[PDB]
Amino acid sequence: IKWKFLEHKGPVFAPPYEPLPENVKFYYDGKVMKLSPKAEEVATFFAKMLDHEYTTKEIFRKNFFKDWRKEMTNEEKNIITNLSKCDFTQMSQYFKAQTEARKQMSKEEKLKIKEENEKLLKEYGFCIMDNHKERIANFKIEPPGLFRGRGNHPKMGMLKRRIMPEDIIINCSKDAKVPSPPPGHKWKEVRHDNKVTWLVSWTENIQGSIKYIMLNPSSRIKGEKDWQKYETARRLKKCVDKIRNQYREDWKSKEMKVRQRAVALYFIDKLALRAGNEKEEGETADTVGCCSLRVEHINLHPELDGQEYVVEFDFLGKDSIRYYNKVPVEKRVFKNLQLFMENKQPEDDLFDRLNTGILNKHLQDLMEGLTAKVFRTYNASITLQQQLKELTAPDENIPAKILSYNRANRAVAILCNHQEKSMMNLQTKIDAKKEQLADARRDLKSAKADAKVMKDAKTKKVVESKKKAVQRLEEQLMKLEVQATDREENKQIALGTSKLNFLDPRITVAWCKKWGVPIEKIYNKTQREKFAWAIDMADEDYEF
DNA sequence: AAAAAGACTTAGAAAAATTTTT
DNA sequence: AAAAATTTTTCTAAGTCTTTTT
Repeated sequence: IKWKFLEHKGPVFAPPYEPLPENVKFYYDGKVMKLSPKAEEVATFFAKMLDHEYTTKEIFRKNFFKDWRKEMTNEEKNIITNLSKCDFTQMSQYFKAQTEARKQMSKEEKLKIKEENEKLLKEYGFCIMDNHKERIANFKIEPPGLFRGRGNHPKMGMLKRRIMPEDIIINCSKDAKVPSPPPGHKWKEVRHDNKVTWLVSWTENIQGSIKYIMLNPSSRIKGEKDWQKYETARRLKKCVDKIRNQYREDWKSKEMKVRQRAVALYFIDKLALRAGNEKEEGETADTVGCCSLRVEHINLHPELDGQEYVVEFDFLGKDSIRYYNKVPVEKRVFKNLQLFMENKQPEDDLFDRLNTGILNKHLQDLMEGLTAKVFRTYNASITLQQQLKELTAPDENIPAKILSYNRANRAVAILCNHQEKSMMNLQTKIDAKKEQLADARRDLKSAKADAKVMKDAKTKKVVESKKKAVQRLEEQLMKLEVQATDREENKQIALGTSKLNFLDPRITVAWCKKWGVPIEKIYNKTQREKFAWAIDMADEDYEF
Protein backbone atom coordinates (compact mmCIF):
# COMPACT_ATOMS: atom_id res chain seq x y z
CA ILE A 1 0.00 0.00 0.00
CA LYS A 2 1.38 3.28 -1.14
CA TRP A 3 -1.18 5.72 0.25
CA LYS A 4 -4.69 6.13 1.65
CA PHE A 5 -5.38 9.52 0.09
CA LEU A 6 -4.35 10.95 -3.31
CA GLU A 7 -5.66 13.93 -5.13
CA HIS A 8 -4.34 15.72 -8.20
CA LYS A 9 -5.68 17.89 -10.96
CA GLY A 10 -4.58 15.62 -13.81
CA PRO A 11 -2.07 16.28 -16.69
CA VAL A 12 -1.49 19.41 -18.70
CA PHE A 13 -2.63 18.40 -22.14
CA ALA A 14 -0.48 19.27 -25.09
CA PRO A 15 -1.64 22.59 -26.64
CA PRO A 16 -3.85 22.65 -29.79
CA TYR A 17 -2.00 22.67 -33.11
CA GLU A 18 -1.51 26.13 -34.61
CA PRO A 19 -1.77 26.17 -38.42
CA LEU A 20 1.15 27.71 -40.25
CA PRO A 21 1.12 31.29 -41.50
CA GLU A 22 -0.36 31.72 -44.96
CA ASN A 23 3.03 32.74 -46.29
CA VAL A 24 4.66 29.54 -45.11
CA LYS A 25 4.64 27.24 -48.07
CA PHE A 26 5.25 23.55 -48.57
CA TYR A 27 5.90 21.81 -51.88
CA TYR A 28 5.75 18.49 -53.50
CA ASP A 29 7.61 18.56 -56.76
CA GLY A 30 8.11 22.30 -56.53
CA LYS A 31 4.33 22.69 -56.49
CA VAL A 32 3.03 24.73 -53.61
CA MET A 33 0.70 22.59 -51.63
CA LYS A 34 -1.81 23.49 -49.01
CA LEU A 35 -1.94 20.72 -46.44
CA SER A 36 -4.85 19.52 -44.41
CA PRO A 37 -4.33 20.26 -40.67
CA LYS A 38 -3.54 16.80 -39.42
CA ALA A 39 -1.12 16.48 -42.33
CA GLU A 40 0.35 19.92 -41.97
CA GLU A 41 1.04 19.23 -38.36
CA VAL A 42 2.82 15.95 -38.97
CA ALA A 43 4.89 17.63 -41.65
CA THR A 44 5.87 20.35 -39.21
CA PHE A 45 7.34 17.71 -36.88
CA PHE A 46 9.79 16.55 -39.57
CA ALA A 47 10.31 20.23 -40.56
CA LYS A 48 11.58 20.96 -37.07
CA MET A 49 14.21 18.22 -37.21
CA LEU A 50 15.49 19.00 -40.68
CA ASP A 51 18.90 19.99 -39.39
CA HIS A 52 19.14 16.72 -37.49
CA GLU A 53 20.76 13.53 -38.73
CA TYR A 54 17.59 11.76 -37.87
CA THR A 55 16.01 13.07 -41.08
CA THR A 56 18.83 11.66 -43.17
CA LYS A 57 18.33 8.10 -41.97
CA GLU A 58 16.46 5.49 -43.93
CA ILE A 59 14.44 3.84 -41.16
CA PHE A 60 13.65 7.25 -39.90
CA ARG A 61 12.30 8.48 -43.18
CA LYS A 62 10.64 5.18 -44.04
CA ASN A 63 8.74 5.18 -40.80
CA PHE A 64 7.98 8.84 -40.94
CA PHE A 65 6.57 8.88 -44.43
CA LYS A 66 4.34 5.87 -43.93
CA ASP A 67 2.72 7.12 -40.76
CA TRP A 68 2.45 10.55 -42.36
CA ARG A 69 0.43 9.10 -45.19
CA LYS A 70 -1.93 7.60 -42.61
CA GLU A 71 -2.80 11.09 -41.55
CA MET A 72 -3.48 12.01 -45.19
CA THR A 73 -6.76 12.57 -46.96
CA ASN A 74 -7.50 10.48 -50.05
CA GLU A 75 -6.54 13.35 -52.27
CA GLU A 76 -3.19 14.05 -50.57
CA LYS A 77 -2.62 10.33 -50.54
CA ASN A 78 -3.00 10.32 -54.31
CA ILE A 79 -0.50 13.10 -54.53
CA ILE A 80 2.19 12.78 -51.93
CA THR A 81 3.74 9.39 -52.74
CA ASN A 82 7.32 10.02 -51.70
CA LEU A 83 9.09 11.95 -49.01
CA SER A 84 12.06 12.84 -51.20
CA LYS A 85 9.86 15.08 -53.36
CA CYS A 86 8.58 17.06 -50.40
CA ASP A 87 10.25 20.32 -49.49
CA PHE A 88 10.10 21.60 -45.92
CA THR A 89 12.75 24.31 -46.44
CA GLN A 90 10.29 27.08 -45.92
CA MET A 91 8.60 25.48 -42.91
CA SER A 92 11.97 24.66 -41.33
CA GLN A 93 13.29 28.19 -41.92
CA TYR A 94 10.17 29.57 -40.23
CA PHE A 95 10.46 27.54 -37.12
CA LYS A 96 14.12 28.48 -37.05
CA ALA A 97 13.08 32.08 -37.41
CA GLN A 98 10.63 31.54 -34.54
CA THR A 99 13.39 30.18 -32.38
CA GLU A 100 15.80 33.01 -32.98
CA ALA A 101 12.86 35.22 -32.11
CA ARG A 102 12.36 33.57 -28.73
CA LYS A 103 16.12 33.61 -28.24
CA GLN A 104 16.06 37.40 -28.67
CA MET A 105 12.52 38.53 -27.59
CA SER A 106 11.55 41.23 -25.11
CA LYS A 107 12.65 40.59 -21.56
CA GLU A 108 9.06 41.67 -21.11
CA GLU A 109 8.24 38.51 -23.08
CA LYS A 110 10.56 36.41 -20.86
CA LEU A 111 9.19 37.30 -17.42
CA LYS A 112 5.63 37.00 -18.67
CA ILE A 113 6.08 33.42 -19.84
CA LYS A 114 8.06 32.32 -16.85
CA GLU A 115 5.16 33.54 -14.82
CA GLU A 116 2.89 31.66 -17.22
CA ASN A 117 5.03 28.62 -16.53
CA GLU A 118 5.16 29.11 -12.74
CA LYS A 119 1.38 29.36 -12.22
CA LEU A 120 0.87 26.41 -14.44
CA LEU A 121 3.31 24.60 -12.24
CA LYS A 122 1.43 25.99 -9.25
CA GLU A 123 -1.79 24.59 -10.73
CA TYR A 124 -0.62 21.26 -12.11
CA GLY A 125 2.76 20.40 -10.68
CA PHE A 126 1.22 19.28 -7.38
CA CYS A 127 -0.91 16.61 -5.90
CA ILE A 128 -1.87 15.71 -2.40
CA MET A 129 -0.66 12.33 -1.36
CA ASP A 130 -1.84 11.34 2.08
CA ASN A 131 -1.37 14.25 4.48
CA HIS A 132 0.93 16.36 2.43
CA LYS A 133 1.01 18.37 -0.69
CA GLU A 134 3.61 16.65 -2.87
CA ARG A 135 5.27 17.58 -6.16
CA ILE A 136 4.71 15.89 -9.55
CA ALA A 137 7.51 14.99 -11.85
CA ASN A 138 6.03 14.63 -15.28
CA PHE A 139 2.81 16.61 -15.23
CA LYS A 140 2.68 17.84 -18.90
CA ILE A 141 1.36 15.23 -21.37
CA GLU A 142 3.78 14.06 -24.04
CA PRO A 143 3.24 16.23 -27.14
CA PRO A 144 2.65 14.41 -30.41
CA GLY A 145 5.87 14.19 -32.41
CA LEU A 146 8.20 11.72 -33.96
CA PHE A 147 9.57 8.77 -32.08
CA ARG A 148 13.32 9.27 -31.45
CA GLY A 149 14.63 5.82 -30.62
CA ARG A 150 18.24 5.46 -29.50
CA GLY A 151 20.64 3.43 -31.60
CA ASN A 152 19.70 1.59 -34.76
CA HIS A 153 16.08 1.67 -33.67
CA PRO A 154 13.65 -0.05 -36.04
CA LYS A 155 10.66 2.17 -35.23
CA MET A 156 12.43 5.46 -35.00
CA GLY A 157 10.46 8.10 -36.90
CA MET A 158 7.05 6.78 -36.40
CA LEU A 159 4.57 9.32 -35.21
CA LYS A 160 3.71 9.56 -31.53
CA ARG A 161 -0.03 10.33 -31.58
CA ARG A 162 -1.61 13.19 -29.58
CA ILE A 163 -2.72 11.79 -26.26
CA MET A 164 -6.35 12.47 -25.33
CA PRO A 165 -8.34 12.50 -22.11
CA GLU A 166 -9.95 9.37 -23.46
CA ASP A 167 -6.49 7.79 -23.47
CA ILE A 168 -5.81 8.82 -19.91
CA ILE A 169 -6.47 6.66 -16.87
CA ILE A 170 -6.72 8.69 -13.69
CA ASN A 171 -5.59 7.31 -10.35
CA CYS A 172 -6.69 8.65 -7.01
CA SER A 173 -8.40 7.90 -3.76
CA LYS A 174 -12.09 7.10 -3.63
CA ASP A 175 -12.45 10.16 -1.45
CA ALA A 176 -10.67 12.58 -3.74
CA LYS A 177 -11.89 15.35 -5.99
CA VAL A 178 -11.69 13.69 -9.36
CA PRO A 179 -10.04 16.05 -11.93
CA SER A 180 -12.58 17.17 -14.49
CA PRO A 181 -11.58 16.23 -18.05
CA PRO A 182 -11.28 19.13 -20.49
CA PRO A 183 -14.58 20.74 -21.64
CA GLY A 184 -16.08 18.29 -24.05
CA HIS A 185 -14.00 15.27 -23.06
CA LYS A 186 -13.96 12.17 -20.89
CA TRP A 187 -11.22 10.12 -19.20
CA LYS A 188 -10.55 6.54 -20.19
CA GLU A 189 -11.15 5.40 -16.66
CA VAL A 190 -10.98 6.76 -13.17
CA ARG A 191 -9.38 4.23 -10.89
CA HIS A 192 -8.47 4.11 -7.22
CA ASP A 193 -5.51 1.83 -6.68
CA ASN A 194 -3.47 2.57 -3.61
CA LYS A 195 -1.02 -0.18 -4.29
CA VAL A 196 0.67 1.92 -7.08
CA THR A 197 2.56 5.25 -6.98
CA TRP A 198 1.34 6.72 -10.25
CA LEU A 199 -1.38 9.28 -10.63
CA VAL A 200 -1.96 9.06 -14.33
CA SER A 201 -1.27 6.72 -17.25
CA TRP A 202 -1.95 5.90 -20.88
CA THR A 203 -0.62 3.46 -23.44
CA GLU A 204 1.93 4.52 -25.91
CA ASN A 205 1.12 3.66 -29.49
CA ILE A 206 4.64 2.95 -30.67
CA GLN A 207 5.89 0.18 -28.38
CA GLY A 208 2.45 -0.34 -26.83
CA SER A 209 3.88 0.42 -23.43
CA ILE A 210 2.29 2.17 -20.46
CA LYS A 211 3.33 5.72 -19.67
CA TYR A 212 2.65 7.06 -16.15
CA ILE A 213 2.81 10.50 -14.47
CA MET A 214 4.72 10.05 -11.24
CA LEU A 215 6.04 12.20 -8.40
CA ASN A 216 9.17 14.33 -8.28
CA PRO A 217 12.25 12.73 -6.73
CA SER A 218 11.92 15.01 -3.70
CA SER A 219 8.70 13.21 -2.68
CA ARG A 220 8.47 11.25 0.50
CA ILE A 221 7.45 8.24 -1.60
CA LYS A 222 10.37 8.57 -3.91
CA GLY A 223 13.12 9.54 -1.52
CA GLU A 224 11.86 6.79 0.78
CA LYS A 225 12.36 4.07 -1.72
CA ASP A 226 15.68 5.80 -2.48
CA TRP A 227 16.83 5.62 1.13
CA GLN A 228 15.93 1.96 0.94
CA LYS A 229 17.80 1.55 -2.32
CA TYR A 230 21.17 2.34 -0.65
CA GLU A 231 20.38 0.43 2.52
CA THR A 232 20.03 -2.89 0.74
CA ALA A 233 23.30 -2.04 -0.89
CA ARG A 234 24.89 -1.58 2.46
CA ARG A 235 23.16 -4.87 3.36
CA LEU A 236 24.68 -6.60 0.45
CA LYS A 237 27.95 -5.03 1.47
CA LYS A 238 27.59 -7.12 4.57
CA CYS A 239 26.98 -10.41 2.79
CA VAL A 240 29.11 -9.94 -0.28
CA ASP A 241 32.05 -12.03 0.78
CA LYS A 242 29.62 -14.92 1.34
CA ILE A 243 27.89 -14.45 -1.98
CA ARG A 244 31.25 -14.16 -3.73
CA ASN A 245 32.62 -17.29 -2.20
CA GLN A 246 29.19 -18.76 -2.94
CA TYR A 247 28.85 -18.25 -6.70
CA ARG A 248 32.51 -19.14 -6.96
CA GLU A 249 31.86 -22.58 -5.56
CA ASP A 250 28.98 -22.84 -7.99
CA TRP A 251 31.43 -22.51 -10.87
CA LYS A 252 32.21 -26.11 -9.99
CA SER A 253 28.56 -27.23 -9.90
CA LYS A 254 27.40 -30.46 -11.48
CA GLU A 255 24.68 -28.41 -13.19
CA MET A 256 25.38 -25.99 -16.11
CA LYS A 257 22.34 -23.83 -15.39
CA VAL A 258 24.00 -23.10 -12.06
CA ARG A 259 27.51 -22.53 -13.37
CA GLN A 260 25.93 -20.11 -15.85
CA ARG A 261 24.18 -18.39 -13.05
CA ALA A 262 27.21 -17.93 -10.84
CA VAL A 263 29.30 -16.80 -13.84
CA ALA A 264 26.77 -14.32 -14.97
CA LEU A 265 26.79 -12.98 -11.46
CA TYR A 266 30.55 -12.87 -11.62
CA PHE A 267 30.49 -10.35 -14.44
CA ILE A 268 27.68 -8.43 -12.80
CA ASP A 269 29.78 -8.23 -9.69
CA LYS A 270 33.17 -7.67 -11.24
CA LEU A 271 32.21 -5.74 -14.37
CA ALA A 272 28.97 -4.12 -13.27
CA LEU A 273 27.20 -5.56 -16.32
CA ARG A 274 23.41 -5.12 -16.14
CA ALA A 275 20.98 -8.01 -15.63
CA GLY A 276 20.34 -8.37 -19.35
CA ASN A 277 16.64 -8.97 -19.74
CA GLU A 278 15.49 -10.53 -22.97
CA LYS A 279 14.04 -7.75 -25.12
CA GLU A 280 11.05 -8.15 -27.43
CA GLU A 281 12.25 -8.87 -30.95
CA GLY A 282 11.92 -5.84 -33.22
CA GLU A 283 10.55 -3.26 -30.83
CA THR A 284 13.95 -1.72 -30.17
CA ALA A 285 17.59 -1.54 -31.31
CA ASP A 286 19.39 -4.82 -30.57
CA THR A 287 21.31 -4.44 -27.33
CA VAL A 288 22.31 -7.08 -24.81
CA GLY A 289 23.13 -7.52 -21.11
CA CYS A 290 24.87 -10.03 -18.84
CA CYS A 291 22.09 -12.58 -19.16
CA SER A 292 21.54 -11.86 -22.86
CA LEU A 293 25.10 -12.08 -24.11
CA ARG A 294 25.04 -13.93 -27.38
CA VAL A 295 28.26 -15.89 -27.79
CA GLU A 296 29.24 -13.46 -30.54
CA HIS A 297 29.58 -10.96 -27.75
CA ILE A 298 32.53 -12.50 -26.07
CA ASN A 299 35.91 -13.72 -27.36
CA LEU A 300 38.25 -15.82 -25.18
CA HIS A 301 42.00 -15.39 -25.13
CA PRO A 302 44.11 -17.90 -23.25
CA GLU A 303 46.60 -15.08 -23.11
CA LEU A 304 46.22 -11.54 -24.19
CA ASP A 305 48.24 -8.39 -24.14
CA GLY A 306 50.25 -10.13 -21.51
CA GLN A 307 47.50 -11.18 -19.12
CA GLU A 308 46.12 -14.72 -19.12
CA TYR A 309 42.49 -16.00 -19.31
CA VAL A 310 41.13 -12.91 -20.98
CA VAL A 311 37.50 -12.37 -21.86
CA GLU A 312 36.96 -9.65 -24.43
CA PHE A 313 33.56 -8.02 -24.34
CA ASP A 314 32.20 -6.20 -27.29
CA PHE A 315 28.48 -5.52 -27.36
CA LEU A 316 26.09 -2.60 -27.17
CA GLY A 317 24.15 -1.87 -23.99
CA LYS A 318 21.20 0.22 -22.83
CA ASP A 319 20.81 3.13 -25.26
CA SER A 320 23.22 1.37 -27.62
CA ILE A 321 26.20 2.68 -25.69
CA ARG A 322 29.05 0.36 -26.63
CA TYR A 323 30.76 -2.02 -24.22
CA TYR A 324 34.29 -3.07 -25.10
CA ASN A 325 36.60 -4.64 -22.54
CA LYS A 326 39.34 -7.22 -22.07
CA VAL A 327 39.08 -8.87 -18.72
CA PRO A 328 41.61 -11.25 -17.28
CA VAL A 329 39.25 -13.68 -15.56
CA GLU A 330 39.43 -16.48 -12.99
CA LYS A 331 40.67 -19.73 -14.36
CA ARG A 332 37.41 -21.52 -13.55
CA VAL A 333 35.32 -18.85 -15.23
CA PHE A 334 37.45 -18.81 -18.37
CA LYS A 335 37.03 -22.52 -18.45
CA ASN A 336 33.30 -22.33 -17.84
CA LEU A 337 32.93 -19.88 -20.72
CA GLN A 338 34.37 -22.16 -23.41
CA LEU A 339 31.88 -24.78 -22.29
CA PHE A 340 29.00 -22.35 -22.41
CA MET A 341 30.31 -21.48 -25.89
CA GLU A 342 30.82 -24.88 -27.43
CA ASN A 343 28.51 -26.16 -30.12
CA LYS A 344 26.89 -22.77 -30.49
CA GLN A 345 26.30 -20.31 -33.19
CA PRO A 346 27.51 -16.76 -32.70
CA GLU A 347 23.89 -15.76 -32.42
CA ASP A 348 23.28 -18.25 -29.67
CA ASP A 349 22.97 -16.98 -26.14
CA LEU A 350 25.96 -17.59 -23.97
CA PHE A 351 23.91 -18.27 -20.86
CA ASP A 352 21.02 -20.19 -22.30
CA ARG A 353 19.48 -22.35 -19.50
CA LEU A 354 19.73 -19.15 -17.46
CA ASN A 355 17.55 -16.10 -17.00
CA THR A 356 17.16 -12.81 -15.21
CA GLY A 357 14.37 -14.37 -13.19
CA ILE A 358 16.42 -17.34 -12.08
CA LEU A 359 19.29 -15.02 -11.20
CA ASN A 360 17.35 -12.69 -9.04
CA LYS A 361 15.41 -15.62 -7.62
CA HIS A 362 18.68 -16.96 -6.37
CA LEU A 363 19.84 -13.58 -5.16
CA GLN A 364 16.78 -12.69 -3.04
CA ASP A 365 17.31 -16.19 -1.66
CA LEU A 366 20.74 -15.15 -0.49
CA MET A 367 19.59 -11.74 0.77
CA GLU A 368 16.17 -10.14 0.88
CA GLY A 369 15.43 -8.02 -2.12
CA LEU A 370 18.94 -8.56 -3.35
CA THR A 371 18.76 -7.99 -7.09
CA ALA A 372 21.22 -7.83 -9.94
CA LYS A 373 20.95 -4.10 -9.93
CA VAL A 374 21.96 -3.71 -6.27
CA PHE A 375 25.43 -4.89 -7.06
CA ARG A 376 25.94 -1.81 -9.20
CA THR A 377 24.77 0.56 -6.47
CA TYR A 378 27.09 -1.16 -3.93
CA ASN A 379 30.10 -1.23 -6.22
CA ALA A 380 29.57 2.37 -7.24
CA SER A 381 28.94 3.71 -3.77
CA ILE A 382 31.62 1.94 -1.90
CA THR A 383 33.99 3.14 -4.64
CA LEU A 384 33.24 6.80 -4.15
CA GLN A 385 33.91 6.29 -0.45
CA GLN A 386 37.33 4.74 -0.93
CA GLN A 387 38.32 6.96 -3.81
CA LEU A 388 37.42 10.17 -1.95
CA LYS A 389 38.87 8.76 1.21
CA GLU A 390 41.88 8.33 -1.05
CA LEU A 391 42.05 11.44 -3.26
CA THR A 392 40.96 14.05 -0.83
CA ALA A 393 44.07 15.88 0.30
CA PRO A 394 43.57 16.81 3.99
CA ASP A 395 45.34 20.11 3.43
CA GLU A 396 43.89 21.14 0.07
CA ASN A 397 41.54 24.06 -0.64
CA ILE A 398 37.80 23.82 -1.33
CA PRO A 399 38.36 24.19 -5.11
CA ALA A 400 40.92 21.44 -5.27
CA LYS A 401 38.99 19.25 -2.90
CA ILE A 402 36.10 19.73 -5.30
CA LEU A 403 38.39 18.49 -8.01
CA SER A 404 39.13 15.56 -5.71
CA TYR A 405 35.43 14.81 -5.41
CA ASN A 406 35.05 14.87 -9.15
CA ARG A 407 38.05 12.65 -9.60
CA ALA A 408 36.49 10.17 -7.16
CA ASN A 409 33.28 10.52 -9.09
CA ARG A 410 34.83 9.46 -12.40
CA ALA A 411 36.15 6.21 -11.05
CA VAL A 412 32.49 5.61 -10.40
CA ALA A 413 30.87 6.82 -13.63
CA ILE A 414 33.56 4.68 -15.23
CA LEU A 415 32.71 1.22 -13.92
CA CYS A 416 29.05 2.01 -14.49
CA ASN A 417 30.06 2.56 -18.15
CA HIS A 418 28.66 6.09 -18.21
CA GLN A 419 29.53 7.77 -21.53
CA GLU A 420 36.78 20.47 -26.90
CA LYS A 421 38.94 23.41 -27.93
CA SER A 422 37.69 24.71 -24.60
CA MET A 423 41.27 24.51 -23.38
CA MET A 424 42.22 27.32 -25.79
CA ASN A 425 40.04 29.86 -23.93
CA LEU A 426 41.12 28.58 -20.48
CA GLN A 427 44.92 28.48 -20.83
CA THR A 428 44.89 31.95 -22.33
CA LYS A 429 42.82 33.07 -19.37
CA ILE A 430 45.19 31.20 -17.05
CA ASP A 431 48.13 33.07 -18.58
CA ALA A 432 46.34 36.31 -17.85
CA LYS A 433 46.10 35.61 -14.13
CA LYS A 434 49.59 34.19 -14.00
CA GLU A 435 50.84 37.48 -15.46
CA GLN A 436 48.42 39.70 -13.54
CA LEU A 437 49.40 37.81 -10.43
CA ALA A 438 53.00 38.21 -11.46
CA ASP A 439 52.76 41.99 -11.90
CA ALA A 440 50.80 42.25 -8.64
CA ARG A 441 53.55 40.31 -6.93
CA ARG A 442 55.86 43.02 -8.34
CA ASP A 443 53.73 45.53 -6.48
CA LEU A 444 54.17 43.74 -3.12
CA LYS A 445 57.87 43.55 -3.96
CA SER A 446 58.00 47.34 -3.81
CA ALA A 447 55.29 47.56 -1.21
CA LYS A 448 57.43 45.47 1.10
CA ALA A 449 60.39 47.48 -0.17
CA ASP A 450 58.99 50.81 0.87
CA ALA A 451 58.04 49.18 4.17
CA LYS A 452 61.60 48.32 5.31
CA VAL A 453 62.51 52.05 5.36
CA MET A 454 59.12 53.40 6.52
CA LYS A 455 58.10 51.24 9.41
CA ASP A 456 55.22 53.71 9.96
CA ALA A 457 51.87 52.02 9.42
CA LYS A 458 50.28 53.64 6.46
CA THR A 459 53.06 51.78 4.76
CA LYS A 460 52.62 48.50 6.60
CA LYS A 461 48.97 48.57 5.61
CA VAL A 462 49.69 49.14 1.96
CA VAL A 463 51.66 45.93 2.16
CA GLU A 464 48.67 44.38 3.89
CA SER A 465 46.49 45.30 0.92
CA LYS A 466 49.01 44.48 -1.81
CA LYS A 467 49.26 41.04 -0.21
CA LYS A 468 45.48 40.55 -0.26
CA ALA A 469 45.62 41.32 -3.94
CA VAL A 470 48.20 38.60 -4.46
CA GLN A 471 46.02 36.18 -2.53
CA ARG A 472 42.85 36.93 -4.48
CA LEU A 473 44.64 36.39 -7.79
CA GLU A 474 46.41 33.19 -6.71
CA GLU A 475 42.85 32.26 -5.75
CA GLN A 476 41.31 33.01 -9.09
CA LEU A 477 44.35 31.38 -10.64
CA MET A 478 44.19 28.17 -8.64
CA LYS A 479 40.55 27.90 -9.65
CA LEU A 480 41.36 28.34 -13.32
CA GLU A 481 44.14 25.83 -13.35
CA VAL A 482 41.74 23.41 -11.68
CA GLN A 483 38.90 23.87 -14.18
CA ALA A 484 41.49 23.05 -16.75
CA THR A 485 42.85 19.83 -15.23
CA ASP A 486 39.23 19.01 -14.63
CA ARG A 487 37.93 19.48 -18.18
CA GLU A 488 40.78 17.38 -19.63
CA GLU A 489 40.43 14.47 -17.25
CA ASN A 490 36.68 14.60 -17.95
CA LYS A 491 36.49 14.33 -21.70
CA GLN A 492 34.31 11.21 -22.21
CA ILE A 493 33.09 10.83 -18.64
CA ALA A 494 29.36 11.11 -17.75
CA LEU A 495 28.99 11.96 -14.03
CA GLY A 496 25.50 13.49 -13.88
CA THR A 497 23.86 10.03 -13.78
CA SER A 498 26.21 8.19 -11.43
CA LYS A 499 25.66 11.21 -9.18
CA LEU A 500 21.93 10.93 -9.55
CA ASN A 501 21.35 7.21 -9.25
CA PHE A 502 24.21 5.12 -8.06
CA LEU A 503 25.80 7.07 -5.33
CA ASP A 504 24.62 7.32 -1.75
CA PRO A 505 24.15 11.04 -1.16
CA ARG A 506 25.12 10.48 2.44
CA ILE A 507 28.65 9.76 1.38
CA THR A 508 28.83 13.12 -0.35
CA VAL A 509 27.14 14.95 2.46
CA ALA A 510 29.38 13.19 4.95
CA TRP A 511 32.28 14.42 2.90
CA CYS A 512 31.23 18.03 2.36
CA LYS A 513 30.71 18.36 6.12
CA LYS A 514 34.03 16.80 7.22
CA TRP A 515 35.93 18.74 4.63
CA GLY A 516 33.97 21.84 5.22
CA VAL A 517 32.69 21.86 1.67
CA PRO A 518 29.28 23.47 1.02
CA ILE A 519 26.94 21.05 -0.61
CA GLU A 520 26.06 23.92 -2.90
CA LYS A 521 29.44 23.58 -4.70
CA ILE A 522 28.66 19.90 -5.45
CA TYR A 523 24.89 19.57 -6.09
CA ASN A 524 22.38 21.47 -8.16
CA LYS A 525 19.08 22.87 -6.72
CA THR A 526 17.64 19.71 -8.18
CA GLN A 527 20.08 17.23 -6.58
CA ARG A 528 19.91 18.95 -3.20
CA GLU A 529 16.14 18.86 -3.30
CA LYS A 530 16.15 15.18 -4.19
CA PHE A 531 18.72 14.32 -1.59
CA ALA A 532 17.13 16.51 1.03
CA TRP A 533 16.72 13.36 3.24
CA ALA A 534 20.42 12.45 3.19
CA ILE A 535 21.49 16.04 3.67
CA ASP A 536 19.44 16.51 6.81
CA MET A 537 20.25 13.17 8.35
CA ALA A 538 23.94 12.68 7.48
CA ASP A 539 26.74 12.53 10.07
CA GLU A 540 30.09 13.91 9.05
CA ASP A 541 31.09 10.42 10.07
CA TYR A 542 28.72 8.51 7.82
CA GLU A 543 30.29 5.30 6.63
CA PHE A 544 28.51 3.47 3.89
C1' DA B 1 7.63 -21.80 -13.87
C1' DA B 2 6.49 -19.18 -17.06
C1' DA B 3 5.41 -15.39 -19.35
C1' DA B 4 2.93 -11.33 -20.41
C1' DA B 5 1.43 -7.19 -18.08
C1' DG B 6 2.23 -3.78 -15.35
C1' DA B 7 5.29 -0.47 -12.29
C1' DC B 8 9.19 1.93 -11.15
C1' DT B 9 14.26 3.27 -12.13
C1' DT B 10 17.91 4.77 -14.82
C1' DA B 11 20.23 7.84 -18.70
C1' DG B 12 21.33 10.27 -22.59
C1' DA B 13 19.28 13.73 -25.45
C1' DA B 14 17.45 17.99 -25.51
C1' DA B 15 15.83 22.08 -23.75
C1' DA B 16 16.30 26.00 -21.37
C1' DA B 17 18.28 28.84 -18.32
C1' DT B 18 22.84 31.16 -17.30
C1' DT B 19 27.31 32.79 -17.92
C1' DT B 20 30.77 34.24 -20.61
C1' DT B 21 32.74 35.79 -24.84
C1' DT B 22 32.71 38.64 -28.80
C1' DA C 1 23.56 42.74 -28.17
C1' DA C 2 24.20 38.65 -29.57
C1' DA C 3 26.10 34.16 -29.71
C1' DA C 4 28.88 30.81 -27.90
C1' DA C 5 29.94 27.89 -24.25
C1' DT C 6 28.11 25.96 -19.42
C1' DT C 7 25.11 24.33 -16.51
C1' DT C 8 20.63 23.16 -14.40
C1' DT C 9 16.38 21.04 -15.86
C1' DT C 10 13.35 18.88 -18.35
C1' DC C 11 11.93 14.81 -21.19
C1' DT C 12 11.02 10.42 -22.26
C1' DA C 13 13.43 6.22 -24.17
C1' DA C 14 15.33 1.99 -22.30
C1' DG C 15 15.91 -1.08 -18.62
C1' DT C 16 15.27 -3.74 -14.21
C1' DC C 17 11.94 -5.93 -11.03
C1' DT C 18 7.26 -7.03 -9.42
C1' DT C 19 3.13 -8.69 -9.84
C1' DT C 20 -0.62 -11.18 -11.86
C1' DT C 21 -2.05 -15.57 -13.86
C1' DT C 22 -3.24 -19.17 -16.08
